[PDB]
Amino acid sequence: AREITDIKQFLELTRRADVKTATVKINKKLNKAGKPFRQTKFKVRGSSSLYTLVINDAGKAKKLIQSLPPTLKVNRL
Amino acid sequence: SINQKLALVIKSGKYTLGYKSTVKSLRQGKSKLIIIAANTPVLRKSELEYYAMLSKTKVYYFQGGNNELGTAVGKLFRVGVVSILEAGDSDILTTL
Amino acid sequence: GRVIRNQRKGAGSIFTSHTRLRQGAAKLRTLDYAERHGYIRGIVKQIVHDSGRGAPLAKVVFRDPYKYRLREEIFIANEGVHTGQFIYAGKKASLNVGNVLPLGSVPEGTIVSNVEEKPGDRGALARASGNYVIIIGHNPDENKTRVRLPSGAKKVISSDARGVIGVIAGGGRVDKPLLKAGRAFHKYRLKRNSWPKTRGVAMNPVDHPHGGGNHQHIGKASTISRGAVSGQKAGLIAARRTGLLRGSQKT
Amino acid sequence: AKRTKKVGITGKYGVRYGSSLRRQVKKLEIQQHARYDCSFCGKKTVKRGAAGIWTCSCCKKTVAGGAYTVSTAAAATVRSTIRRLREMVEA
Amino acid sequence: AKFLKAGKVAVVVRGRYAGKKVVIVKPHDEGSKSHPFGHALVAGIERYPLKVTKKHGAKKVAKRTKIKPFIKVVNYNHLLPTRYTLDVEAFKSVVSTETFEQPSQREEAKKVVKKAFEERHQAGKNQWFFSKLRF
Amino acid sequence: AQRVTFRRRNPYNTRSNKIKVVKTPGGILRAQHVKKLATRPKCGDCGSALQGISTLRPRQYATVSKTHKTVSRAYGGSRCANCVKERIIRAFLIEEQKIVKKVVKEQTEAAK
RNA sequence: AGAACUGGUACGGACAAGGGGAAUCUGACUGUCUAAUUAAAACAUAGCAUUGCGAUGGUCAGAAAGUGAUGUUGACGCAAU
RNA sequence: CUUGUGACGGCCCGUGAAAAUCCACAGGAAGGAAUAGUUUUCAUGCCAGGUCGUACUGAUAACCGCAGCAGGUCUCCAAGG
RNA sequence: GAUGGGGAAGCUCCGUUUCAAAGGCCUGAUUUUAUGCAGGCCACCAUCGAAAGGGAAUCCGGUUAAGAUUCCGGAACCUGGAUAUGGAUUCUUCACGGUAACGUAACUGAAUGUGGAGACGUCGGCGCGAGCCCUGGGAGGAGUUAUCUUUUCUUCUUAACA
Ligand SMILES: [Mg+2]
Ligand SMILES: [Mg+2]
Ligand SMILES: [Mg+2]
Ligand SMILES: [Mg+2]
Ligand SMILES: [Mg+2]
Ligand SMILES: [Mg+2]
Ligand SMILES: [Mg+2]
Ligand SMILES: [Mg+2]
Ligand SMILES: [Mg+2]
Ligand SMILES: [Mg+2]
Ligand SMILES: [Mg+2]
Ligand SMILES: [Mg+2]
Ligand SMILES: [Mg+2]
Ligand SMILES: [Mg+2]
Ligand SMILES: [Mg+2]
Ligand SMILES: [Mg+2]
Ligand SMILES: [Mg+2]
Ligand SMILES: [Mg+2]
Ligand SMILES: [Mg+2]
Ligand SMILES: [Mg+2]
Ligand SMILES: [Mg+2]
Ligand SMILES: [Mg+2]
Ligand SMILES: [Mg+2]
Ligand SMILES: [Mg+2]
Ligand SMILES: [Mg+2]
Ligand SMILES: [Mg+2]
Ligand SMILES: [Mg+2]
Ligand SMILES: [Mg+2]
Ligand SMILES: [Mg+2]
Ligand SMILES: [Zn+2]
Ligand SMILES: [Zn+2]
Repeated sequence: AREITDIKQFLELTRRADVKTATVKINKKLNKAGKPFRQTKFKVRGSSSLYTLVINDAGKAKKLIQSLPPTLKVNRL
Repeated sequence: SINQKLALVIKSGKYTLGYKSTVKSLRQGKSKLIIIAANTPVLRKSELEYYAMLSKTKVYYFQGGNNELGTAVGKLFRVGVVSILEAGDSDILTTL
Repeated sequence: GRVIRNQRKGAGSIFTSHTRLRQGAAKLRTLDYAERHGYIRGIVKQIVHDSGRGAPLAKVVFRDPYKYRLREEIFIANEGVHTGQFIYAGKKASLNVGNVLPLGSVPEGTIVSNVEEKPGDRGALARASGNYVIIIGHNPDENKTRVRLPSGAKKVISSDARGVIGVIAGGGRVDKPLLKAGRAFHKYRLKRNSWPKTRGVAMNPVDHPHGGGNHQHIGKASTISRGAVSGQKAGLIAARRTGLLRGSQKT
Repeated sequence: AKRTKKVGITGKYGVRYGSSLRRQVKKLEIQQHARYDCSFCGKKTVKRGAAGIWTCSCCKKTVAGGAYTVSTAAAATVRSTIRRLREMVEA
Repeated sequence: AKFLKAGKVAVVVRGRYAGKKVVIVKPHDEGSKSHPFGHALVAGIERYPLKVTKKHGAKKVAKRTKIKPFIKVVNYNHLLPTRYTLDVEAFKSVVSTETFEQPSQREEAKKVVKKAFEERHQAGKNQWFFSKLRF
Repeated sequence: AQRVTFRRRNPYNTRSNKIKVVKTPGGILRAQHVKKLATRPKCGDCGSALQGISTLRPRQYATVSKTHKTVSRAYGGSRCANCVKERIIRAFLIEEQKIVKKVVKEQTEAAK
């Protein structure tokens, strides 16, 4: 329900010692009339709120998922 | 009366109308004399002579309200206070 | 016969006054050490219309001399009193409109209102809109004062009784005709249930002394002696005279 | 244009209540709705809130006055009379 | 004659320090590029010293005599000049137009005026200036 | 043209029962109750709606931080800015007048 | 708003939707009542007039009270006609 | 069209509730640091939130009129021509 | 509508702050120990009375033979309480910036006092919002098609909270 726009803030937020799960959503969006791009969302289920990070770059999306801690339960959908 | 002296100030000397202008003039030391209407807010009145006391400026109180003072200086609106920057050709500064 | 209407008011079932919207009992400040030895100062905050009362109220704020509080009083506004005006109450107060000088320390011919009949009862006399009291003269020894009431009757009261200087605001209220039962309806809607009034002559004889008959007529004399008992006092009670007033009242 | 001849403000009461009664209310109602000088701010911004309550829209000042006018004749005599005694007793 | 001089004491009537005594250190009648209006460089006190009695001994007095000063640019329209005065010599140099526009030298400018303020208040100097304006 | 109904057990169009018809992600029209509108805080002196202060129902004021309920000036969340200015002006002048009255009073008595 | 043209003179085409005038009696008006035979010319009303009362009071209530209504009231008020 | 709201204007001899509850300010009692404190009106972090009603009709059949009575019974939403 | 009181033979009546000796509030000491002494503080002085007045906090989707703002899934908020970390501030101890209206992530504050909110009529017109109605383009489905009709009907939605 709250937005995070800082990747550094997001990555440390995954180490809050309370979050147990997270999900990754893939969307097909149109930047303009011609080009369809792939949208990815990073949602972390905090104890008190849900934090969503949105990435419009496929390259940055991949670099992030390898950087997620292994102990975190990630859901792909 | 006294308004006839004021009328000559308007046609000859220079002056200011309104509370904000006169205190600015009084602050810079360019004011020689101020005139206060009878119905002026007494708090606004009170700070004026204190300002005048700091600047060593003569003070005179008009025997009339806002409307009478405004008509005294030949203006269609009401004036609560006027300041005399220069007599020009009048005689109010020496008298009263 | 049936209990007539004027008896039935005493029980106070539905005949009590409607007091929801009133802002409070309009009484003078209590008589304490400060007022009977000096004077105290007050500030007029609100000038409020009182429901069921023609005159407006004056809401003056005082300082408690003994504790750090801000005792707030409710006065009856005199004509000429404005918000933010300083109000002086006490024996040594200056004679100005709205002041509460005791009747002993005020010269003759002065106008006062909301006058106390006894010192310390916080105002009894001349409390209606447009009403006032004349001070005729004093009696220095056995301090005691003679005043004129709105009724035209001369009353002599103690010199230490207080009374506010001026005339009660809202005068001339009764000059305008109402023109409408609704205006009367709304007027009495906030005072008490005493309207409309039904003529006794238009009543059954069981309901009123005047009732009954093949023609609407009182029958007996309508001047009722003061010695009559409840249920007979229906009409002109203890009427010294009657009929149209031609000539001076000779009071 | 001139909408009415004599009734003036009392045209809202129509053809009823009687001419004389309509005449008296007209005289009082005009004073009721009129605008008066502000004794403090010197403006045509004094109106009646309720019976006897007259307030200045500017300067936010309220003064107690007549039920239908800012001040009646009796108070004017009283205020002078009070002032007559005041300078009589101080000197 | 103009009275807003480099030693007068005034009262701020508007702003965060409303009702605080200030002493004019550097006047500017004909405004400036940064402030196109008659302004000054007053120095004032934010936390006035507390009352001190005989009972407090040697540490409550020290605690109760703390002074929090401040320096600000203020329009003349937001000041009431007083008939009182308080000379400014030990801290008229530090208070200047370039003392502002970066925080670095602001604090030790406040540090100097803090020393001067308490030093005068330590002696029996200018009681009215150090007395809190009650309203 | 769906017609909505009250979501609670009060069928009377009272002040506490005001509704606002809204459209849900389900595609249907469902009424929702709206709370009574907040009233701006007012000045104690000038009687006007003093600004810079969040306007909520009284109980919610216990939730928000101190910043929303005050201004950084003396009489922050209580009096109007101009109201503060005039009372500061009023204070200094009258207190100064007290010295003026006092020196006059002791002067005139010393003469006699 | 206007103009041509057109029809078995039809056209607010169904629906919807004031009869009017000349006078007399009586109540000024809006309003209220005899639920279940009488809605009126009766009642009320604004206006007018009269009477009582300055509170240790007037009118009225209770068996009594250290009891009550008017009265959070004060003659431009309250009470009775 | 319905409804909410803002700024206004008109009306009064009518000016059109109270309390619980929450907050702010004034005030400066008290407590406070430097080898360490102060702070839970900033963020995050933990736990708990009892008791009672919750079905349906609400009317030419679920209510009262002896009844499955053409009577009576408060209210919300209201498409097109 | 009790109590203190006052009537009445009595069932009970009057009265709700009144001719009353009408109490708890918080801090600290004592760590034989539980709480009396240390204090200070304050003056209404029972209670009941509204499922339409005031009032802390929830929405969406789905599910049953019959329940749902209550159940399931997801996402929030309030009150009360224990707290640990981060942040903030301090050697000028209890923050800074802006001329100003004022701004921020915070940014001591007891007794006492003041203010605000709660908290408010009705009518008329005007502006603005939401929902509904109307309608175009397009993307799907259905109807009529002896003849005509880029046609007729229908779906295209986004809650609380941040
Ligand atoms: Mg009646
Ligand atoms: Mg009969
Ligand atoms: Mg009989
Ligand atoms: Mg008879
Ligand atoms: Mg409710
Ligand atoms: Mg703010
Ligand atoms: Mg804000
Ligand atoms: Mg019948
Ligand atoms: Mg009939
Ligand atoms: Mg009749
Ligand atoms: Mg009586
Ligand atoms: Mg409606
Ligand atoms: Mg209005
Ligand atoms: Mg249910
Ligand atoms: Mg149900
Ligand atoms: Mg149902
Ligand atoms: Mg139904
Ligand atoms: Mg139904
Ligand atoms: Mg039945
Ligand atoms: Mg009882
Ligand atoms: Mg209860
Ligand atoms: Mg309730
Ligand atoms: Mg209400
Ligand atoms: Mg909600
Ligand atoms: Mg159901
Ligand atoms: Mg759930
Ligand atoms: Mg900061
Ligand atoms: Mg309020
Ligand atoms: Mg959205
Ligand atoms: Zn004014
Ligand atoms: Zn203000």
